[PDB]
Amino acid sequence: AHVVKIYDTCIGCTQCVRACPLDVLEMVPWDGCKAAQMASSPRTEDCVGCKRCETACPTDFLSVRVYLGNESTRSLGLAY
Amino acid sequence: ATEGYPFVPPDWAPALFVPLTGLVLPAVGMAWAFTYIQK
Amino acid sequence: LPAIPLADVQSLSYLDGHLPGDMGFDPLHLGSGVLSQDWLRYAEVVHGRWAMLGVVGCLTPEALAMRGTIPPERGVEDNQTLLIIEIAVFSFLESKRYEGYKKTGEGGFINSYPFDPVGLNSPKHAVNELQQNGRLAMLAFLGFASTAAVNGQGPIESLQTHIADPAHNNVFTSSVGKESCVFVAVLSILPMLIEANKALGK
Amino acid sequence: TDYGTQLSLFTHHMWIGGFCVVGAGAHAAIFMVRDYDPTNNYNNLLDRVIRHRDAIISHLNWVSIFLGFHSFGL
Amino acid sequence: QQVIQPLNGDPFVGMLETPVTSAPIVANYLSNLPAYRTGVAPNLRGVEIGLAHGFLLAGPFIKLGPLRDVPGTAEVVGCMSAALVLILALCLSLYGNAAFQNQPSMGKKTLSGRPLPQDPLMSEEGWAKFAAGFTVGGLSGVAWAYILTQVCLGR
Amino acid sequence: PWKQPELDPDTPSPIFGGSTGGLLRKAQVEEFYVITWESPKEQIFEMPTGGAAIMRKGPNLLKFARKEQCMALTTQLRSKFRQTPCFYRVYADGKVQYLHPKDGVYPEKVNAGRVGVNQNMRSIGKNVDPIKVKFTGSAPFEI
Amino acid sequence: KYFDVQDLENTTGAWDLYGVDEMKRYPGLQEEFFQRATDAVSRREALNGFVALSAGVASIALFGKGASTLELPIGTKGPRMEKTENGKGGIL
Amino acid sequence: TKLFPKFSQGLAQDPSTRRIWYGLATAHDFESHDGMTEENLYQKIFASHFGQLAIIFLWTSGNLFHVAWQGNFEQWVTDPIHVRPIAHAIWDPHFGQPAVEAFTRGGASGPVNIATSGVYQWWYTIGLRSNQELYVSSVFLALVSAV
Amino acid sequence: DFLVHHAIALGLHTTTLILVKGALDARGSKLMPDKKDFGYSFPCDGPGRGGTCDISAYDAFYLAVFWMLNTIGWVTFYWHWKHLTLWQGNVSQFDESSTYLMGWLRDYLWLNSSQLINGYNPFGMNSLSVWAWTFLFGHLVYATGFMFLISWRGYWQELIETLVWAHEKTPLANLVYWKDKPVALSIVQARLVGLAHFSVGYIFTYAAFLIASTAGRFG
Amino acid sequence: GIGHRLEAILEAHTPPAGGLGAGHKGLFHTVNNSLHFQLGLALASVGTITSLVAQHMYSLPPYAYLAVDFTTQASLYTHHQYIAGFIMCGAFAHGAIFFIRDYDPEQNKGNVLARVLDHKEAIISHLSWVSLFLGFHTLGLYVHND
Amino acid sequence: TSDFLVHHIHAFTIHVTVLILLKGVLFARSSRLIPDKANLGFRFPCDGPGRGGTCQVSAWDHVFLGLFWMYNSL
Ligand code: CLA
Ligand code: CLA
Ligand code: CLA
Ligand code: CLA
Ligand code: CLA
Ligand code: CLA
Ligand code: CLA
Ligand code: CLA
Ligand SMILES: CC1=C(/C=C/C(C)=C/C=C/C(C)=C/C=C/C=C(C)/C=C/C=C(C)/C=C/C2=C(C)CCCC2(C)C)C(C)(C)CCC1
Ligand code: SF4
Ligand SMILES: [Ca+2]
Repeated sequence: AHVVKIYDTCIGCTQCVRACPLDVLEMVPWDGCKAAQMASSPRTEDCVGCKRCETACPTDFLSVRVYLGNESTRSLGLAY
Repeated sequence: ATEGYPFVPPDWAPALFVPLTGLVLPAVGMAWAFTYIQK
Repeated sequence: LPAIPLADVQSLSYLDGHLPGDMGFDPLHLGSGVLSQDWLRYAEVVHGRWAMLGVVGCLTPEALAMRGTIPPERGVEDNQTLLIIEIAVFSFLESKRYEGYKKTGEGGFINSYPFDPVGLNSPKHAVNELQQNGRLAMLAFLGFASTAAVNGQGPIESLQTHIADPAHNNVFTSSVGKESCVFVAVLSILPMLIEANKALGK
Repeated sequence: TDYGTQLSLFTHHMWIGGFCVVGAGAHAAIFMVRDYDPTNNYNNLLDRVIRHRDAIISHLNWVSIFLGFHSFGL
Repeated sequence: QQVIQPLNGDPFVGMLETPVTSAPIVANYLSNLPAYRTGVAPNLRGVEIGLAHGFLLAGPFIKLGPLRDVPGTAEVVGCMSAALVLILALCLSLYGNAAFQNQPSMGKKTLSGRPLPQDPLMSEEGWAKFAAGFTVGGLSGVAWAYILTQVCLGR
Repeated sequence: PWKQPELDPDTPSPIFGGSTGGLLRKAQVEEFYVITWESPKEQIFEMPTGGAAIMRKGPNLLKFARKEQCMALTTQLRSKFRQTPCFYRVYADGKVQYLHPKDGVYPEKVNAGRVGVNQNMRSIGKNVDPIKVKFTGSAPFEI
Repeated sequence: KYFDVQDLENTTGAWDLYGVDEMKRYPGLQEEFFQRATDAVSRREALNGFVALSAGVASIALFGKGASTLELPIGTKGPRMEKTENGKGGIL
Repeated sequence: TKLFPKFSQGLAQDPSTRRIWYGLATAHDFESHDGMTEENLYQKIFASHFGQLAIIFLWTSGNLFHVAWQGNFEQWVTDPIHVRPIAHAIWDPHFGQPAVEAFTRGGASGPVNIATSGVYQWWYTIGLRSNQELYVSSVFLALVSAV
Repeated sequence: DFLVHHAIALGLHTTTLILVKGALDARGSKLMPDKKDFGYSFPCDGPGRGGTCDISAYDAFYLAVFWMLNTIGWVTFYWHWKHLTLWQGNVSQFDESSTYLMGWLRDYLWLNSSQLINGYNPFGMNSLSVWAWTFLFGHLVYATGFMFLISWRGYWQELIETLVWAHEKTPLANLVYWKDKPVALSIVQARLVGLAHFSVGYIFTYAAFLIASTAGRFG
Repeated sequence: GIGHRLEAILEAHTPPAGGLGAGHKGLFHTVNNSLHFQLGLALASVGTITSLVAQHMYSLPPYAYLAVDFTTQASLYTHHQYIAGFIMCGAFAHGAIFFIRDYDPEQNKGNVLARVLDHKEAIISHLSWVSLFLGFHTLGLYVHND
Repeated sequence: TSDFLVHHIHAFTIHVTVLILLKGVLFARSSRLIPDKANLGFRFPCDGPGRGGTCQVSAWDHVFLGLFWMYNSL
């Protein structure tokens, strides 16, 4: 599926986890920001690629990136 | 033929070569291609 | 299989030589299926039967003085209705042959009699000699068909002319086939190309 | 006997009518997106229509293709 | 008191039982048709399907065609139908050698839908068997349409 | 949550007329999902496949074909009726898999019980160029 | 109860809403006529070979297009032909 | 898991029609094929180059053959201003009575189409004057294409 | 010839602008700085940050193909009209009627197309009928390309989903099934197919008109 | 023991007084190590000479009785010009592919290839000005005369 | 016969326009591809390049496509 990455320039606002409609990203604790939490993506195989996380990212440049790749039945959004 | 042998073709040439490459050749080509596309 | 067609040619992997007439020549891999080659083999032998009978079928009438050298049905005693009874008797006979072949293979019998060894002869060498003579007649009947190039000349008559002049009475020059030279040219260079390809692809 | 005004009036009224029907198709979707509450419509015509939308669209799709072939292939 | 409801008491599926399908006249008639019959042998199924199709693929071909105005040739214009059913048998065999691939066997799901077994027509050899029956049936149906169109009497 | 609640059958499913958009041949040949929740009263919700259905009291269970449909119904019940749903993924063999919430708290919290994955300690823009990752099959972000 | 985990071959939609099972359709010995008739083409390679050899019918069929009298080989007509095409020149 | 995109396992593991279409798109992007080195890339390019040269020579050989079989080259040499060049013959079972009568131009026995490629003037300028020289040169070009 | 030469200069500088901009801004821009990490032909980078439709260098080349076709069409229209007026001894027609675009449309596209469309009428046909047929064939290919250029993938994805439901729940046709799931063409593929249809129609229509209008009234 | 070296000529071609900075240093390895650069250069040269062939064949006919054939000249000119246009678009396409796939900035630092990339906004903006000038005035003169 | 042909042409174009508009209205709420299309609004660009691409999936986009077909029909 698609490859999602979270860079260290994250501020931990927890907006990408709220914008993800397939429960791909999560918030793990961190010790490098004021909120002491950084996003992660354990369910990468469920990424569909709608890029809502990138629109929800407030920092410049985006801390989360969705690099599209190979497509499967789950990533193509097929219901049949 | 006569004094023209080098690539000189018989009269019923397009009557048997056009009915071949226009129907037999694309049919066998598409059949082999479909079997190769599938597993 | 040890003989081989041209000089030394790598016999095909599918042909292990189990078949009695495995000359090691089998180009484009037309037959490689286990259940398909047996049926093809049955076809080849049935062909030889009709062709051998055919070669000596035209040889007899041609040797003596008669009509039909090139065209049949000069007169005859049965018209059209004959042709219908021909297909009827053959359909019954052929259905029996197919049924017999399915049971044991190498169907050699007349009407409905699974094995036909009247003469009590059936050794291995005779099975092989059937094939080699059938292959030969299948290749000889085409020369009988090739009387078109030779026109009015018949099979025995074409031989007679070739005896009178052995250089100006052959397919290479006396016939209208100038491409026979190109056939023997590519048939002569093809072997070397196969050995060359296989050798290069080490 | 005034072909200019005849052709002009016909063409003008036809264009105004077509523009209005496309606008109707637009506002129906606007209503369905904003003012559609799935509480006052439990088993009515609107709920049943939205329930078999797949059957409706597939049939309209087939009719469209059939008319195109039989009306343009000629 | 509606004639429309879900199937088996579970509505989350796409197939919603409507009057057309629910209809007993439609239910029994579809089951009677030669394709939905599972116990009958595949060769038999293919022959019946091929007979009906080979017969219907002639008329619209013999009335509208390149030689539809030449009297005897018009009857001879029905041969194309034979060529058509030949192309149909070739593509049917092509679909069978690729639908149920050797790698993919049953393809899963035994299917309940009332006490009854999986149709053997979906096997690898079953589709070839069907292809055979369809070929003989189509060739025979086209030949019957051509024989019947000359001795039909007052057609 | 504190233990993965095992999905169990014989749960009262919501009253709903027969829809048309759901459970095709993939829901049987490959996989399908199922969402369970608890309702405190009787209300009418909107299914993400057609019309509206009601909420049967007690437990509730619904089945869908895509994970996005279950996630859409999950966020609708969490923001409009203040509920706490959970869905599973049923495979073809019958292997049930817990899916949300995996940690069981919520996916937008911390809980200090999960390890971060797919993170780059560098900032975007510090990635090396396409020329450097040649025939390596890897990419700048992957590196 | 609307979903089951073990008997999933009946709760998802795996049904046959138009198929009955019976060993009888056609009359006795009629099937036998069609069995022997369809035995030869029963295999995949057999039918593909049948239509491959029957594909040569188009080649042979075109040769016997004399009965059809298709415009193609009947003639091009010497009396009337477009050898006067264009007005600048008689031929070109 | 199918096996048509042999050069890409990613597209080979695609359960949709996207595998077919993309299988015909990235077929020449040797720089992004599964398990490809610089040496393998350069050698693959060197082979495709020879394939292109072979098809180019085969195409020009076919042009010489068609003009030598149906073109009125010998008739065009004796009068290069009035007569029109002939590309090849036209065999169409879909043609009607008036199509066969109207498609016959340039002094031919059957329907043909006039050539706009301008190869007649080129061959007449370089030296080709007979209908046999084009024949022997066409077989020579086919031979060099095979090599 | 002054104005037409300026039109040729305009087409050259515009095509060069699109291609040079797509080549220089290929590895990054201010709207997308990590573009080099996305490859050469990607659909977009979502509808965020205003929207990034047609942002790859492949998309830039795709947009430049239309300008290249327009520039070559202008230079060939100029060549064909100047030679079309020189060959018939009416060199004063183009010199006095080539200054206004209505003169271009009347004396070039409308006057020289009298014999092309008359290939097949209800009074029979002629040698030019094949050119007349391909002259309309090119128009049909062009119009089909406009479909892939205007309509985008999401509308078609929903349509294909409805057709899938139709084939699954239909009697006597549910026996067969697709080996690969049917899906709509991708965004990049849709741009490529539309461009191919646009270029093929643009080429076939002009080749038919050129050969027919020249062959029809000359040798 | 005779001849020239391409790398030596490229390294020696650097004007003093910092006109081009590093000059053509590293350009030999940049061109030889990349395939899209060579493909873009070859397509640019081929696309230019194809148009040259088209412009010289109609003015200076090289074949006998070619000026009399009016359809042949038109078809040949149109064919060669369209082929040249497609090849010219491919040259710039491969140049963009080169910049994305095989352009490492650390190898050729401060040379002409990395130097033209520093004022890409200036180059693109001036191209935009020229295109706007020609478009506005050619369209305006045509509409005024119309 | 020509009146028959043009009348069938008119019926075909009317069916395509009603297909585009009715699809937009019936799928403007929530489709099977994008289940949360109602919360996305009525006039939105797309839903990103996921699922292969979801450009013009909004109800407003269907009206834009419809306008084109109404022009082609009238
Ligand atoms: C690659 C260029 C080319 C093209 C575009 C065409 C196009 C056409 N040919 Mg032609 N042909 C060609 C080359 C070409 N031919 C060559 C090189 C030969 C000599 C072998 C022929 C011999 C030929 C004949 C005899 C006839 C045609 C005919 C036709 C027309 C009908 C379509 C058809 O039946 O295909 C053509 C069918 C073929 C079998 C020819 C294909 C040649 C293959 C590709 C090469 C065969 C190998 C050969 C032994 C040479 C070895 C070289 C090899 C190693 C590359 C069509 C306009 C028919 C026609 O109607 O005339 C108008 C017709 O009867 N062609
Ligand atoms: C590209 C090559 C090609 C060739 C060679 C042909 C050839 C032909 N086409 Mg055609 N066609 C083509 C492409 C081609 N087409 C394409 C690309 C299209 C799509 C636009 C069409 C669409 C098209 C249509 C709509 C029609 C044709 C028709 C025809 C036939 C002309 C009419 C006729 O005389 O009937 C043929 C008369 C015959 C006697 C031929 C009979 C021989 C056939 C081919 C085989 C039958 C033998 C049978 C299989 C025996 C089985 C043996 C058994 C023992 C097993 C003709 C043989 C017409 C037609 O089919 O006539 C009804 C017609 O209606 N074509
Ligand atoms: C809708 C468009 C259309 C239609 C209706 C026709 C119709 C016709 N064309 Mg044609 N054609 C078309 C488009 C069309 N064409 C296009 C676009 C081209 C260019 C590519 C051509 C090129 C072309 C050629 C070259 C020729 C024809 C010819 C013909 C005639 C005979 C062709 C034939 O094989 O018979 C029909 C064969 C069939 C198999 C028809 C099947 C009928 C189906 C099954 C409907 C009947 C059942 C229906 C589903 C009812 C349901 C029943 C229920 C129980 C389910 C025929 C009247 C031939 C002719 O000479 O004309 C007289 C001919 O030579 N056409
Ligand atoms: C009489 C004194 C003199 C003069 C006048 C020159 C002049 C020149 N030298 Mg030279 N040189 C000299 C002495 C001199 N040299 C001496 C004594 C030595 C030591 C022996 C050298 C050694 C030397 C070397 C080794 C080289 C030069 C080079 C050059 C040339 C380019 C220099 C430069 O900076 O590029 C120009 C500066 C720029 C910033 C380029 C500007 C680009 C413009 C703005 C682009 C605009 C394009 C636009 C689209 C135009 C529209 C027009 C339309 C038709 C398209 C230049 C013509 C270089 C060369 O050969 O290049 C040809 C080279 O490498 N010189
Ligand atoms: C009874 C008529 C009617 C009414 C009251 C409305 C009312 C409304 N429509 Mg609507 N609509 C209608 C008919 C109508 N429509 C028709 C006939 C169509 C089909 C074309 C549409 C299609 C349509 C769409 C697609 C949309 C609306 C939307 C809206 C809403 C906001 C529109 C807005 O903000 O205005 C803004 C005012 C303008 C944009 C000025 C219009 C400028 C036009 C485009 C220029 C026309 C050029 C002119 C004819 C010639 C000038 C030549 C030039 C040289 C000067 C609003 C409630 C929008 C919405 O979001 O709904 C909630 C929405 O996007 N409508
Ligand atoms: C000339 C250009 C063109 C063409 C041909 C089409 C064609 C089509 N469009 Mg379309 N469209 C276009 C431009 C075009 N569009 C543009 C510019 C836009 C932007 C506004 C759209 C927007 C649009 C939308 C939104 C929709 C369509 C839809 C459709 C399909 C409806 C099918 C139908 O009912 O009629 C019949 C179809 C045809 C007549 C196609 C032509 C086929 C001919 C007859 C060839 C016959 C086959 C031939 C003989 C075989 C060739 C043989 C060969 C393989 C060798 C149809 C195939 C609708 C759809 O998807 O269908 C439900 C749909 O919703 N279009
Ligand atoms: C010396 C010539 C040359 C060479 C060797 C290459 C080589 C390459 N190109 Mg390139 N290119 C060229 C010229 C060349 N190109 C030209 C002239 C253009 C301008 C048109 C382009 C524009 C271009 C782009 C935009 C891209 C490439 C890409 C690529 C790379 C892989 C894609 C590929 O080739 O797969 C093969 C591709 C196909 C098989 C598609 C074929 C479909 C064609 C285009 C349609 C045919 C038209 C129609 C069907 C004709 C039939 C008409 C009908 C009536 C019969 C590859 C290394 C791609 C890349 O870098 O990878 C991301 C990339 O995106 N090229
Ligand atoms: C960009 C393209 C373009 C150009 C270059 C022109 C040019 C011209 N047009 Mg035209 N036109 C165009 C587009 C264009 N047009 C278009 C697109 C249309 C369609 C809408 C028209 C429709 C049109 C019509 C209908 C007419 C013209 C006319 C004219 C002429 C008018 C001269 C004038 O205005 O008097 C003089 C204007 C002024 C003196 C303005 C005064 C400005 C200040 C006050 C003075 C400037 C300072 C002064 C010079 C002191 C400076 C000191 C300095 C020495 C230091 C002129 C040659 C007219 C004509 O006569 O045709 C020949 C006329 O009939 N045009
Ligand atoms: C002697 C003479 C003369 C002169 C001339 C001259 C001076 C020349 C020239 C010329 C020129 C001046 C030409 C050119 C052209 C060019 C082009 C056409 C271009 C290009 C480029 C490109 C296309 C690029 C690509 C790329 C990129 C994009 C980037 C980087 C990489 C690469 C490189 C790949 C005269 C006329 C006066 C007179 C006569 C004689
Ligand atoms: S190309 Fe499609 S998905 Fe990408 S930004 Fe544009 S509309 Fe959205
Ligand atoms: Ca000579």
